[PDB]
Amino acid sequence: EKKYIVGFKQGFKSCAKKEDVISEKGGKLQKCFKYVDAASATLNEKAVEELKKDPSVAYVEEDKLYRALSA
Amino acid sequence: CVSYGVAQIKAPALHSQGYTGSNVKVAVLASGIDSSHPDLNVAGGASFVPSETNPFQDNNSHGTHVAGTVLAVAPSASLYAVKVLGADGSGQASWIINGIEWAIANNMDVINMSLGSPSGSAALKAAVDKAVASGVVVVAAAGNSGTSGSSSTVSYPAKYPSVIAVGAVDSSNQRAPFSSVGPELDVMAPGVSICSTLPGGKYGALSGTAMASPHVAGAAALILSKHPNWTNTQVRSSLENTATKLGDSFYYGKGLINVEAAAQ
Ligand SMILES: [Zn+2]
Ligand SMILES: [Zn+2]
Ligand SMILES: [Zn+2]
Ligand SMILES: [Zn+2]
Ligand SMILES: [Zn+2]
Repeated sequence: EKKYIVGFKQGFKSCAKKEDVISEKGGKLQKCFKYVDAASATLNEKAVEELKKDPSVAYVEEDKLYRALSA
Repeated sequence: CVSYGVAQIKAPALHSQGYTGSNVKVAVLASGIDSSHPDLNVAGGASFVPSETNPFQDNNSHGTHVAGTVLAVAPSASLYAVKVLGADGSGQASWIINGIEWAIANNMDVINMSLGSPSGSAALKAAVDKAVASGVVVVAAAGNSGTSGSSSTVSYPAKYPSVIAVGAVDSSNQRAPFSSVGPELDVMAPGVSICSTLPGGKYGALSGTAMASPHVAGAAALILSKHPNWTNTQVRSSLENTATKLGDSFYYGKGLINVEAAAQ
């Protein structure tokens, strides 16, 4: 469903720049990474589609869950 | 209450020489590290769990237990509570990325990730690769997914080449039945009934590859405290190359870490 990470191509180091690509399609920025060229966002299906078609965007992947490995 | 695990990896060999992890910064990326603990020293930390702002409150118990095991191996290490999992023990890939990036920015020496997922993330791979490129020793639990015939069951981020993947043995050096397997497995450490610190000033036993990983993170801290100029590459190589062979490498990797041999 709704939680994603959006990977960017070069030249989008600034959070304002990443956020513009996301917010203009109506997505909501959750966090811009510092070293990784990506940002977390909440996105509806249309936003995901438009992002996958945006030349700025390297990938859109689910922001999946990782868990403590105690048994 | 201290894991039998400390002696099993030969950590007291380093302590006997006068090295206990002094000045080494270890980031514990977990559910926080509880402030309730009299002995547990925590140098600092930060939370990346939106609904849980205090990295010094551990509402799960995992992070405090892992932290205690690091210090049991390396009593003088500086621990940082990097809260990337919430009370239920889960966290989003992006929270974990935020913790790794915090560790890089704050010049941590060692990252411990006693966490896993069956699937990877390109952004998480980028994060761990960047941490290793910047010189950080990155250690993860291999996973608790047992066997699946001939298939790898190693979880991410342990499955990424840049990350040391740590399986679990018991006090007899037998692989724990839950311990994940595969060619990505690097080394083993004690992970069955490990006694360590729990929230509320408690002590108690837990099992899992989450318990094995901190023995290797602490081992890395011991080695760096003796050899502050060795690179992460050199630390990793030392631990892998000098491990005690324990059986078939699909199940045991290079075998059990031996910090005595590694810190030559
Ligand atoms: Zn000792
Ligand atoms: Zn205590
Ligand atoms: Zn690996
Ligand atoms: Zn040296
Ligand atoms: Zn075999």
